Amino acid sequence: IEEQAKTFLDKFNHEAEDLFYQSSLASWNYNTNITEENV
Repeated sequence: IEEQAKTFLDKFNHEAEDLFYQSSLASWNYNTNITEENV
Protein backbone atom coordinates (compact mmCIF):
# COMPACT_ATOMS: atom_id res chain seq x y z
CA ILE A 1 0.00 0.00 0.00
CA GLU A 2 2.83 2.34 0.93
CA GLU A 3 4.90 0.95 -1.95
CA GLN A 4 1.72 1.13 -4.06
CA ALA A 5 1.60 4.76 -2.93
CA LYS A 6 5.30 5.10 -3.77
CA THR A 7 5.16 3.45 -7.17
CA PHE A 8 1.87 5.02 -8.31
CA LEU A 9 3.38 8.39 -7.46
CA ASP A 10 6.25 7.15 -9.64
CA LYS A 11 4.31 5.35 -12.42
CA PHE A 12 1.96 8.33 -12.95
CA ASN A 13 5.21 9.86 -14.24
CA HIS A 14 5.12 7.30 -17.05
CA GLU A 15 1.83 8.97 -17.96
CA ALA A 16 3.36 12.38 -17.37
CA GLU A 17 6.98 12.84 -18.33
CA ASP A 18 5.32 13.65 -21.63
CA LEU A 19 2.08 15.09 -20.23
CA PHE A 20 4.04 17.47 -18.10
CA TYR A 21 6.95 18.39 -20.38
CA GLN A 22 5.13 18.27 -23.72
CA SER A 23 2.70 20.61 -21.99
CA SER A 24 5.67 22.44 -20.42
CA LEU A 25 7.75 22.70 -23.57
CA ALA A 26 4.33 23.90 -24.72
CA SER A 27 4.31 26.20 -21.70
CA TRP A 28 7.50 27.73 -23.05
CA ASN A 29 6.39 28.71 -26.57
CA TYR A 30 3.91 31.22 -25.11
CA ASN A 31 6.91 33.39 -24.33
CA THR A 32 8.96 33.86 -27.51
CA ASN A 33 6.30 36.15 -29.00
CA ILE A 34 3.07 37.93 -28.23
CA THR A 35 1.06 34.74 -28.69
CA GLU A 36 -1.62 33.70 -26.21
CA GLU A 37 -2.70 30.52 -27.99
CA ASN A 38 0.29 29.06 -26.14
CA VAL A 39 -0.78 30.06 -22.64
